[PDB]
Amino acid sequence: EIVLTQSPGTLSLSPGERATLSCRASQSVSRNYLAWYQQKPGQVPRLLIYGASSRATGIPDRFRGSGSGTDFTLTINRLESEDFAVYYCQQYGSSLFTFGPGTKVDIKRTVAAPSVFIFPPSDEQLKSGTASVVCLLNNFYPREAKVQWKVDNALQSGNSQESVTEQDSKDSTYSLSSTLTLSKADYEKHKVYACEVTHQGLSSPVTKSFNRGEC
Amino acid sequence: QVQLVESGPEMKKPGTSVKVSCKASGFTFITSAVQWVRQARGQRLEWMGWIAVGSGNTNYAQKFQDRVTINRDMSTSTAYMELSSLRSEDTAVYYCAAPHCNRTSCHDGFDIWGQGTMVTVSSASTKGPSVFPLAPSSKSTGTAALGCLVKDYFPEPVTVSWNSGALTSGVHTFPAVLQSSGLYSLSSVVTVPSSSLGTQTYICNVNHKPSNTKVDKKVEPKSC
Amino acid sequence: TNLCPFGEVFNATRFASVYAWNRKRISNCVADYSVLYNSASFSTFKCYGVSPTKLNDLCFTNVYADSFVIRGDEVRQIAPGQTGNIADYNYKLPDDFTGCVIAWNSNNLDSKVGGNYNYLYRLFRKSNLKPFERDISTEIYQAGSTPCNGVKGFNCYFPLQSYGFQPTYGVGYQPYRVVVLSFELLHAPATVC
Ligand SMILES: *[C@@H]1O[C@H](CO[C@@H]2O[C@@H](C)[C@@H](O)[C@@H](O)[C@@H]2O)[C@@H](O[C@@H]2O[C@H](CO)[C@@H](O[C@@H]3O[C@H](CO[C@H]4O[C@H](CO)[C@@H](O)[C@H](O)[C@@H]4O)[C@@H](O)[C@H](O[C@H]4O[C@H](CO)[C@@H](O)[C@H](O)[C@@H]4O)[C@@H]3O)[C@H](O)[C@H]2NC(C)=O)[C@H](O)[C@H]1NC(C)=O
Ligand SMILES: *[C@@H]1O[C@H](CO[C@@H]2O[C@@H](C)[C@@H](O)[C@@H](O)[C@@H]2O)[C@@H](O[C@@H]2O[C@H](CO)[C@@H](O)[C@H](O[C@@H]3O[C@H](CO[C@H]4O[C@H](CO)[C@@H](O)[C@H](O)[C@@H]4O)[C@@H](O)[C@H](O)[C@@H]3O)[C@H]2NC(C)=O)[C@H](O)[C@H]1NC(C)=O
Repeated sequence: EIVLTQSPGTLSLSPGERATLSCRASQSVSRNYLAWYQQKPGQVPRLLIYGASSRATGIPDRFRGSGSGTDFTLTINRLESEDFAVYYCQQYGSSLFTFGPGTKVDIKRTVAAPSVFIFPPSDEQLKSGTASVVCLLNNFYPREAKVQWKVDNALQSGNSQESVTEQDSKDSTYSLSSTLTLSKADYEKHKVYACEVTHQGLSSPVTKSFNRGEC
Repeated sequence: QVQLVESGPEMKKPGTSVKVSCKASGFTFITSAVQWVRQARGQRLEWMGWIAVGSGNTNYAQKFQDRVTINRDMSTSTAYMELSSLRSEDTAVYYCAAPHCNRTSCHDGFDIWGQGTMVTVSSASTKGPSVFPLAPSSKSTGTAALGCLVKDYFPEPVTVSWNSGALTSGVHTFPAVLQSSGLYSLSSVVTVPSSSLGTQTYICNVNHKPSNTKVDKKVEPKSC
Repeated sequence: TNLCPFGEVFNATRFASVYAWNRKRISNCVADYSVLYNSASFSTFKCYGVSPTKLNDLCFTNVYADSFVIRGDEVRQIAPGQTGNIADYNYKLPDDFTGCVIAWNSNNLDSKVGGNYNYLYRLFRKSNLKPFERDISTEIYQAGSTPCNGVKGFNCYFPLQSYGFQPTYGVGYQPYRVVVLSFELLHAPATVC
């Protein structure tokens, strides 16, 4: 199988700048058959560039493609507001086709640290035998963030899931929601519950904690 | 009108099969080729396989060689993808793509795409959500945070509003996550000024149409 | 004084694929067309330019017998002024065709349980064939703008495809043996009466 990789993972640029995306194939393309696609959230892919350097029908002239063997480039001369989405490349010349991991192009913004909150499980849910502790990271940039639960000063892994919103249309920030889920028995066996947040806008990891039974 | 239309939403129990349609229009079906791409909720594009319409020859990725079979019926100008032995990991949106061609020549790429087919695999039955309040911390001086926990429901989706639409600013509703129990869990929060905690009430409006569930829940500051 | 070898054609144990259709020239023989129209074992029998009955009282300089196998749905394409994958890319009759088209169901002969992949048809071709033209090239068909120079891939497929006749297909997908008789009248001494 031909492995396809793109860089960067997220491209932070301001509307008007020139964007430059990369696509790398593990081996030479079978027949210069490299396609570029654009996908806005909740939409169907839209073909932008087919066959290395050939613009599809209806695509503005600001989209361009280049490359030949293993290193290919998608270039947007002047980034418009409608262009901020995810971009995938695909080689399709050698029997089996493969996609890249994608490259998200978002609006550039100044570094903003997240507002961190922690929520103990409600007494109504503890009645259900299940406990869910929530850790909110509110309005931050960029999207890269790390959340680490710690129960009684011990790094917790498992029984934890995250969720990130889209870039807000007003402050261009993201928000994350990490939920720790234990049984009522496991929850009542400990006292200190905390989530440690690491972000670029924080000079040191910020920790928000609470004590169980001590409201 | 070069079009490519797929099946409707599918919801199959785990272990069964699903056959997604993909009908063509506007171009000569005989000479192009149809590829199948799936995309999990919020994930990347995943190439499954492709079929040449004229010859019927197929090629499948390693991951899907065991359970996927792509066929076509040129009398109805429709290509089909069948995925047997379904499981929760298969839950995604399935697309079909093809180049626009005439009697002799083709486009050099897949420029025609289908609208998408949502396939959902889960053993759990329909269930209304339990709504739990996320009370604001007492360590708030200028702005605090509060929300609701929409937990253990099936299937998607749910809609959530605050004060029945009067509150919209600073509201964030996160996309749900599928627990290992087969049920979805969602949390919606809102950041308000710390001063308004004692003189403003906050009620989340959770509505789940598949179960006809209308749960409103009041979020109150933590009180000892 | 000797009859024409119409048995070697209609009764051939093996028929050719439609893309490589067989053609036998018939001359210097007494043609007895009587039994052919009387034959009820023929499913299709359409003549163009001559009457089926009023035919034994005719002399021609040459008579060509073409034979191949196609789908049942494709028999309607063996006629003047028809379009389709067979009429455009395999066997084409002229608009001024003078002859007869004969066909019968051969599902009991040319179909195998696992699929008889011996009968082939040209699927892709850049232009339509001329009348009575024959194309047996296996050159890889370039569908897209970029070539391939011999690469069975996307927009570059093998121009020939198999029918894969199985006995359980519908009548439209079953094999039908076809025999096309062309009646040629040149400014040369006539040989087929
Ligand atoms: C089937 O599709 C064929 C492919 O066409 C493209 O692909 C499909 C999938 C669609 O997207 C379609 O919209 C695309 O166009 C199509 O073949 C094309 O047919 C046209 C018209 O016959 C050809 O254009 C004509 O070309 C001549 C000269 O071309 C020379 O140069 C090119 C390189 O530039 C060489 O590749 C050629 O071999 C030749 O050497 C032009 O002179 C002519 O007119 C031009 O000038 C007039 C004014 O007189 C203008 O009005 C025109 O806009 C032109 O500027 C045509 O442009 C085209 O070359 C040909 N392409 C290919 C790849 O074969 C075919 O017609 C379609 N058939 C049916 C039945 O649909
Ligand atoms: C294509 O070949 C078929 C079959 O050829 C024969 O059958 C196969 C199974 C082998 O045995 C092979 O060696 C044979 O040649 C042809 O079909 C038969 O063709 C003959 C001659 O054209 C015809 O007579 C048959 O019709 C049958 O006739 C008998 C008797 O009819 C005459 O013959 C006897 C002497 O044998 C006379 O005594 C009699 O008076 C008649 O003059 C009938 O009893 C019977 O019911 C049937 O009508 C044909 N049989 C069949 C089944 O079609 C076919 O013509 C060939 N076609 C071409 C274009 O060449």
